[PDB]
Amino acid sequence: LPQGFSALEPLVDLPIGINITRFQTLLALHRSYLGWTAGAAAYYVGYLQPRTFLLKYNENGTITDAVDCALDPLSETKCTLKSFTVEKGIYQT
Amino acid sequence: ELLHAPATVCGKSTNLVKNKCVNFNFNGLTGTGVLTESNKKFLPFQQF
Repeated sequence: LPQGFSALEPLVDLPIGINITRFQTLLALHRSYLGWTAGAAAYYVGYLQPRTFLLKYNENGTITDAVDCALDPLSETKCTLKSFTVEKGIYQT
Repeated sequence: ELLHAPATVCGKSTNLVKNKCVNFNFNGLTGTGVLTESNKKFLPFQQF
């Protein structure tokens, strides 16, 4: 996994009225005709939860930074103050 | 069919003027003002 920050853009939207509960990841592999060989898949799986985020926009309209408002007290202080830099003091959160 | 899914079957666009106080309807957004050409740049998936 990299050590940078990249944002995701909406690729496709679809109108679908069906109910969805499970997904199955299709996989095809090289046929050496010796015929499918061994596999070396390297795909990762994660899941989403409701969270509150604070995002930063530049002059070209792209996203440069973000902060999660519930990770540690400093993040919540930044979330309450509505800023990215703070000074010394005591704050009520 | 009875409307149980989002509606998709249905289906004007008068001319365009600029630099004067006019009423505008841009895809459902209604308002009044003065229309002038700008120099801002949009990413190619943003409407307004």
